[PDB]
Amino acid sequence: EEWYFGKITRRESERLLLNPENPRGTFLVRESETTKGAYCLSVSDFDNAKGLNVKHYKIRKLDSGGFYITSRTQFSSLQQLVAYYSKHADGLCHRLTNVCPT
Ligand SMILES: CN(CCCC1CCCCC1)C(=O)[C@H](CCC(=O)O)NC(=O)N(CC(=O)O)Cc1ccc(OP(=O)(O)O)cc1
Repeated sequence: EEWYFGKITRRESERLLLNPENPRGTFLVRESETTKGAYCLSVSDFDNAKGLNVKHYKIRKLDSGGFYITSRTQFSSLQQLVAYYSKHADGLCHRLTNVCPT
C-alpha cells in the first residue's frame, strides 16, 4: 500500500524522510539500489549527537519462503513485516509510526 515507494533512490528517500515535520519512526519501503532482488526499510530517527537522521534496514527474502531483516524473525509478506514493526521495534531504532508523505 501507501508506504511502498518502489524504485525511489536512497538519497531521495533521505530527503523526503528528513523533513523536520516528520515524527520519529516516519518510514518508507523501497527497493535496494545495491542489493538486487532485495528491499529496504528507510526510517527516521533522532539522536543527540547528530539530530535528525535516517536508518536503513535491508530486507531479504529466503528463497522458498520468508521476508526478514534478521533471519529468525520472518514474515510471509511485506505487509506483515511492517505491521509488526509498527507494534514493536524489536531491535529497530524506533517503532514504525508515520508513513512518509511524498
Ligand atoms: C539488516 N541490517 C543489520 C541490523 C539489523 C537489526 C534489526 C533489528 C534486530 C537486530 C538486527 C541492516 O540493514 C543495517 C540496519 C541499521 C544499522 O544497523 O546501522 N543497515 C546497514 O547495514 N546498512 C549498510 C551499511 O552500513 O553498509 C545501512 C544501509 C544503507 C543503505 C541501504 O540502501 P541500499 O540497500 O539501497 O543500498 C541499506 C542499508
